[PDB]
Amino acid sequence: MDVVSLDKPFMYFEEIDNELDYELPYQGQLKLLLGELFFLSKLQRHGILDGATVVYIGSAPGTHIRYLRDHFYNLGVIIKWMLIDGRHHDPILNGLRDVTLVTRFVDEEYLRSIKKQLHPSKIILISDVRSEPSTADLLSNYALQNVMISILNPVASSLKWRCPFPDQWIKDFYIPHGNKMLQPFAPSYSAEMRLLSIYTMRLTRVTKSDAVNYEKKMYYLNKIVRNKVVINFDYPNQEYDYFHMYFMLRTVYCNKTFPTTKAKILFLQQSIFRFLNIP
Ligand SMILES: Nc1ncnc2c1c(C#Cc1cnc3ccccc3c1)cn2[C@@H]1O[C@H](CSCC[C@H](N)C(=O)O)[C@@H](O)[C@H]1O
Repeated sequence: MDVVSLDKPFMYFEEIDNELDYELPYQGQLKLLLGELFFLSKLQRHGILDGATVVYIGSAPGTHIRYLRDHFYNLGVIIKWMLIDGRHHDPILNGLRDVTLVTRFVDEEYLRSIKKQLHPSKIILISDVRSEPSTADLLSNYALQNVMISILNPVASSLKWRCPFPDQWIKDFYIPHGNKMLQPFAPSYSAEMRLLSIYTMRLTRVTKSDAVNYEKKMYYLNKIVRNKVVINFDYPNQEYDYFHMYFMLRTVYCNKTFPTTKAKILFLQQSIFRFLNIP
């Protein structure tokens, strides 16, 4: 891995500054865990996480969700979880009074009913629904996610967001405004990000040129940037994905006090890796 000296990783898609012509055990739960720890910790910093209800759609099996709860439960943050998926969840999510497990595929009619029963409590939406997928599969998925937002009207949302490839384009479509969070420990050449939005919902047109810009920017990220060793980075592992993870984890709150910031991140990573069974 070519060596590089960095002050900070790319945290959002907008920060990628170059492009290139495209050509771990249970790493997926680690990717989801970090991005949802990042998203929800940002909400905690804005003081809006607390007293909210997290509605997670497409949450199965959702092993990592157990860590997310226990984290905020041990911080004393009052959160109710509603996990809705047609597939069965990981049994490790059983027996938690503040976690509601719902076995159901969501449609417009059912989003209306859960809004009725949760209203007027703050809703935080996390969607990871997926129906390899075609561009029509994605367009329907993103349509459904817009429908989640227009009905549930969450105070914030994290949405699965991967632009359709330019050579499989169909039509321009619309997605919410928000910050496109980059995911460490994503698959080697995935172009998926998490659309993070805090609502104070204006839709944005996505064009075939955007798809080209996504494809080239994310390829440069996956081919060049993520294959670097950050030699100035004071950490047991200096591979970029760990440098990236380190900057996400420093936004996380802990009840425990640590002598240094590096000590905190090391503790959190050990905790996350141990629960996810990662050496
Ligand atoms: N509507 C929904 N509501 C809830 N969950 C849904 C869906 C859905 C769909 C659909 C669909 C497909 N064709 C249609 C055709 C016509 C009309 C309507 C149609 C709807 C998929 N999912 C779940 O998304 C997860 C992705 S992996 C998450 C992994 C998870 N993030 C983790 O922690 O591991 C899977 O578990 C999957 O079961």
